[PDB]
Formats: sequence, C-alpha cells, structure tokens
Amino acid sequence: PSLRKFHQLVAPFVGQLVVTVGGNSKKINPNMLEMLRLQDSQVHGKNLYLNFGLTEDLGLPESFLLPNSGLWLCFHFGLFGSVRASELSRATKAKDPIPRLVLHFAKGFLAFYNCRIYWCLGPTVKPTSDILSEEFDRRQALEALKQASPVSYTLLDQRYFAGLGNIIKNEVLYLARIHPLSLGSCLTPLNLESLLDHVVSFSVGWLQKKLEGKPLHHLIYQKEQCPAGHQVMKDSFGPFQRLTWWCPHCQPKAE
Ligand SMILES: [Zn+2]
Repeated sequence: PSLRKFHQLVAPFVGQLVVTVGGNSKKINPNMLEMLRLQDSQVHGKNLYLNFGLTEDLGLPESFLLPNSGLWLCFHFGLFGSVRASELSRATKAKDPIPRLVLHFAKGFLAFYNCRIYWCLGPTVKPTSDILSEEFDRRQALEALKQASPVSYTLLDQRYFAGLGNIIKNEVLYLARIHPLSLGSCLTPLNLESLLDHVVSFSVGWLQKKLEGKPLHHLIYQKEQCPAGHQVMKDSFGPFQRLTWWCPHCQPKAE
C-alpha cells in the first residue's frame, strides 16, 4: 500500500462538498460529514488524514456567534488496504469486497477498503501522543504516569496525553475512583491501567456524544453531589491552575 498513490487519488476532491456517504462502517457515523467540505488531505507514516469543515474567508465559519476548526478522520491502511476513485474494487476469487467508507462528491467518489477509520486530533500532533488514535503509545503514557507528580498534572501534559482537557481529566479521574492529587508513584498498577483505559474509553464516547449533539450527562464535572451522593469538592490545581471536582469519599488520597 503506497500512500502516495492514495493521496494522489484523494487530491482532486479537496475543497469539494460531500454530498452523501456510504459503506458498512457506521461506528463513526459518517453521516456527520454531509454538507461538509474536504478541506485538507495529508499523509504521514502509513496513515492518511482528511479534514472536513466549513471555513470561509479569514478562517471564519459560515455562520458565526461570538457572542469549529474542522474534523479530522484518520485512515490506517493495513497490508491490503486501498482507496478507489469513482470506481469499485472487485473480488479476487476467495463476493465483491464491501467498502468501509464511500464519500460522494459531485465530481466523483472515494471508496476505502480494508482500513481502520477513526476520528483523531489531526496531523499536527504526533499519533503516539493522540489519545483518540488507535496508535496510542501506552508505554510512553504509563512512563509519564509513573512519575512523581500528581495524576492531574501528568494527565494534562499534552506531550503524552494530547487532546486531554479539563472535563476528560475530571471524569476519567472519578471513573477510576482515584484522588486528583494522588502521586503516580504511590498508585497501584491496577489503578494505573484502569485510569489509562478509561481515558481511551471516555474520550471516544464523549466525542461521539458531542458530534451527534446528544445531551451528555456529567458524572462529577460541575456536579454538587456524586453519583453515590457524597458532596463534591471544588478547588483549583495545576503545575497554570485549572478548576477540579472530586469526591473525597469515593476518591481517597492513599499516601
Ligand atoms: Zn461519592
């Protein structure tokens, strides 16, 4: 799979609106891409990055209230991954293969075969740091987590947990039932693995909930009482300070 050819195929569609979508991969719900423009396409290290959005002059969206910057889709091509332009592949005597995704433009369409398709932060950040990307360097992440500093400070480090902000920090911390100020050296590997997995789970879940616009129920973020019902405490901590919520009863400090 030479991704240079794939990029050459994708290039004529850059700047064109997406009319409709098809395929059998509905995990990302590609119908979000309707009436959006393929604003950019780039290739870096066995991955293909496509950007969809509505950017007008000066970088402003179409309709503005004072009162986004586009979505990035990552395509990780395996040994037999491929993309087609205005044509569909046929089987080689093993029924025709079904494309994972088909994007329709007025000029033509693109079909992607045998590839992993997931949202990502984009090319600007290294995929190893990206928490959304499947190619997430969990070795690097745990090496960062085992440091002396409290877990909130390490989690907010974009070099190793890129894309992780305040809300994900608080929710992932409550889900593992660990205190925000607990040290990464003074935590069990069980809790560390649970936290690291909850990162990847809650990130993609929250992203999918936010894209579809469905109302999201916050567990501990800006909540007066925890799910169990204990009063929630609020204070500011940082390595630059940020607002934090935690339940001391649910999340002991644990020396
Ligand atoms: Zn509680």
